[PDB]
Amino acid sequence: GREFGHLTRMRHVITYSLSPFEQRAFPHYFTKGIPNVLRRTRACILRVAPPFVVFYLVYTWGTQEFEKSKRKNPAAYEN
Amino acid sequence: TNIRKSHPLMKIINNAFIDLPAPSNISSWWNFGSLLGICLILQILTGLFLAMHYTSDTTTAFSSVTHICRDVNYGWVIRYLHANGASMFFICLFIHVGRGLYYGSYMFLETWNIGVVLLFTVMATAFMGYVLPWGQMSFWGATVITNLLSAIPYIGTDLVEWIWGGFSVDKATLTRFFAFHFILPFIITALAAVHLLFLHETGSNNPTGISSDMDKIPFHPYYTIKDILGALFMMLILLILVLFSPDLLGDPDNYTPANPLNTPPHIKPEWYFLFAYAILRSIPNKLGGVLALVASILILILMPMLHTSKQRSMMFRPLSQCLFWMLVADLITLTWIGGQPVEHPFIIIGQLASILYFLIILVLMPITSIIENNLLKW
Amino acid sequence: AAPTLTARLYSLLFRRTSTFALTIAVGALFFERAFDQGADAIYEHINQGKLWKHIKHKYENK
Amino acid sequence: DPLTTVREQCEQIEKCIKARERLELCDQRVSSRSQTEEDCTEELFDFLHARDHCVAHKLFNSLK
Amino acid sequence: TDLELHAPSYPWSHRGLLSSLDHTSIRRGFQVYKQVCSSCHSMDYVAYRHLVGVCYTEEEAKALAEEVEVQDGPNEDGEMFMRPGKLSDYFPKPYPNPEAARAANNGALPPDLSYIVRARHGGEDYVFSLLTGYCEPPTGVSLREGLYFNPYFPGQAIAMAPPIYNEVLEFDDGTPATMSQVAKDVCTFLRWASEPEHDHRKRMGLKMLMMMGLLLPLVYAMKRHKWSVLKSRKLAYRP
Ligand code: HEC
Ligand code: HEM
Ligand code: HEM
Ligand SMILES: COC(=O)N(OC)c1ccccc1COc1ccn(-c2ccc(Cl)cc2)n1
Repeated sequence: GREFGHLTRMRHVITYSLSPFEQRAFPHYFTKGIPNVLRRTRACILRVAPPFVVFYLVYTWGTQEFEKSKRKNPAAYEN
Repeated sequence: TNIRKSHPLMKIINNAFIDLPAPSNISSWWNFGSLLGICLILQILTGLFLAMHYTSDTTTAFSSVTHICRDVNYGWVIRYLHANGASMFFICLFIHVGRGLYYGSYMFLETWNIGVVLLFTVMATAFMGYVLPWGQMSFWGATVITNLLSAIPYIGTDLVEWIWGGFSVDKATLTRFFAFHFILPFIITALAAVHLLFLHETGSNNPTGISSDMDKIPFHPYYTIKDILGALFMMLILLILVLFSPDLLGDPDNYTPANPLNTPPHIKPEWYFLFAYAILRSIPNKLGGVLALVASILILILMPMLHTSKQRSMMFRPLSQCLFWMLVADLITLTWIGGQPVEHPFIIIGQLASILYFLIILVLMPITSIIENNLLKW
Repeated sequence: AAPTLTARLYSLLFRRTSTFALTIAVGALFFERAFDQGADAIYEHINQGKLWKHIKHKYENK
Repeated sequence: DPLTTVREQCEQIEKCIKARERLELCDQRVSSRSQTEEDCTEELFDFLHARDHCVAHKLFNSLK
Repeated sequence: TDLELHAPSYPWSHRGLLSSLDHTSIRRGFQVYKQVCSSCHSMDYVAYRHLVGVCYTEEEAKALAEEVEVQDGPNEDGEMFMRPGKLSDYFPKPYPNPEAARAANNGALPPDLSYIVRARHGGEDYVFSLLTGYCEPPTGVSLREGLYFNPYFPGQAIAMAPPIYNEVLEFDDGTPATMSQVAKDVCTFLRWASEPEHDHRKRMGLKMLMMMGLLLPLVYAMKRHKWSVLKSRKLAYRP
């Protein structure tokens, strides 16, 4: 029963549209797009990135302590 | 008198794909549901070829697969389409589940519960396809399942003997693994039509978490052309992994044949099981390890009950976004640990990361939503 | 206001969408045999003197 | 014949001489007493890993 | 059991993304398996049938099969007879059983080689770095009857005397047959054997990248054309 004439109630709202053949498919692309994708990067960088930094530090400590527990023996190797 | 609104078969297609009301702000994260339907169809028209030229026995399995790459015409392309097409299915499945976890799509209760059944069925299928080529990774990976499957205290010793063909490694082992692998992809195809029939009752969620009944658009042509473009970008990545590095996702030791000849230098499955192998290996008890394996996938069913936020999605919840990406970084750690030997630094790390996977979902996420409720004065 | 050359053949073949229904079949050429310019002349140039049909005159009519 | 002369100048690299000298400093440590199983496979791995890196950079020009 | 030595990266002539194999170095490396070996290794998955068009024409190919003598089946008014190479024959194994195999080699069976570079963690860089990497056993390493110290082996104790040296062979067109040249050609062999689809895989990958360089910017601008109605719309509220 979810068809287009039966969805919700709406009053006093006007929309304006242009034909696709009357406009250019590529407007401002590097004038608007490059400043837009940079503040989107700034808005999410403090939430996503600090977990993946802690994975990097655990990975380096885990592969380096694996080798000098195994056959890397400078000075604890006496009688 | 419009034939696509009155014909008995055409009006089912029209309500499902053409005239369907859809939110206008749907992102590219909503593309991966139709990508999963492309990967499932592709694994059916390629598993046709392999089961045609196949013999599954303890004496000829390793050579029945090497016959296809050299002798069977167009067999090298179709075999590595099938081995990399299953890695493509599993990356499109983990994106799909993490979407619905992030945006609160689990509040569609019936659609979410059929999804958890679909995650179990493809995981058990792919386990019974890697045992078919019969190499070192096929043997020693199957023979650690049955150690935890015979640990079932009453019925387990006659359960494993009923599925091993009758005794142990023999000719008829690969007649019950192969039977449980030909027919399980078709229960998935019927469980996917039921999965979409429950979603059709409400329509789709959107990235804001607010209902969008005042801003719907038709599905054709806006998301029919957007799903075709996203599928073309998936075929480019898949054919690059097949025609330029077809052994990048794989293990060389599974080219060494299967025999109880000698213990291998390591034991590791494919990349999409390494998070699960790391959890059971960090439990020194073959009953506690088989319980935490099933509790790592069936914990998704408790996500509707553990929800304590007044909002639906995570778009306006900055403290909950930090915990979601800590969970993703915790599954990267378990995928790395599960391909490492069982030595000193990889037991204290692999068992603390097994704890934190359950601590985030059960304890840390419900308390943090309550703290964010108090900060917004509700 | 003279236009550019994007009135390709729009008034000639492309208005009544008769072209669009059968571009799998009718408008399908210029992209198999005209692309002998493509991969095969590039692939044999990176591998000059290494394929079999390069070392071929050395071993017939001996 | 080209390998045995390419391997000659790869040893006078300073990264390869101090992997060679305390391989032979531990030679008179094993045959000195009787209470030892101090082998010299660790001291020789660092020699061959430092040496065969530079051999692969240069050997294929002198072949085919 | 302590550490291991991994093979370095050699700049092979097929290492690149659009690079073929050298089809003169497979011909020279087939005879390093044929006449310098097959005394230990079988290669039970490659025939004399698969050598035609890669490094031999079909005559020059049957004559290498009409050179070994292997046992055929039986025929009536007789028994098990001998009939040599029938143009489609796998390469002959040396040992009649794993029973007699490891007794000839002091408790070790040298494995098959038709998939040996796909089965190790070095590719064809591992086979090259072990054939030319022999050393003498160092101070303290007391090895038994059949152990020659190879540092590129798991366990440092392969039961392998060195098989190749200067001029164990001389090639057909004239090439200085030194030890590294012997090993480089047999490691251009045993990679074509493991992967006989190598040059067909990379030429088909080139037409794929040129067709999807046409289809993808054209589907994207068709998507861009339909969606511009929604991207340009304006809203107003007049209560
Ligand atoms: C002196 C007899 C002998 C010769 C001749 C010989 N090998 Fe071996 N090789 C052995 C034995 C025995 C083994 C198995 C040792 C074991 O399994 O412990 C072996 C093992 C190998 C291995 C496996 C090494 C590993 O790490 O497992 C390779 C690869 C190999 N040989 C290649 C070759 C090639 C290529 C040739 C031809 C140039 C050759 N061999 C000639 C004795 C020989
Ligand atoms: C073979 C496996 C699957 C197939 C073919 C499939 C297919 C689909 C499709 C086509 C959609 C609608 C489009 C979209 O939103 O992407 C969808 C939505 C959804 N799926 Fe799946 N899916 C599968 C597995 C799963 C799994 C494993 C889960 C969860 C555990 C799941 C839960 C959901 C949910 C909750 C939605 C609605 C999301 C929303 O609208 O926000 N599905 N699925
Ligand atoms: C959800 C769909 C499927 C998944 C995830 C899947 C997964 C796999 C995997 C992981 C392998 C192992 C390949 C290798 O290790 O080299 C494989 C091969 C195989 N599959 Fe499937 N598969 C699917 C569909 C099918 C279908 C539909 C059939 C039968 C009609 C089938 C039958 C086989 C057989 C016989 C093999 C052995 C051949 C070989 O190993 O190359 N599979 N599949
Ligand atoms: C591609 O196959 C492999 O990776 N397999 O199995 C041949 C393999 C190979 C070697 C070692 C281990 C395994 C399997 O390791 C795991 C770990 C967890 N599961 C699992 C399986 C089914 C379900 Cl429902 C849930 C969890 N399997």
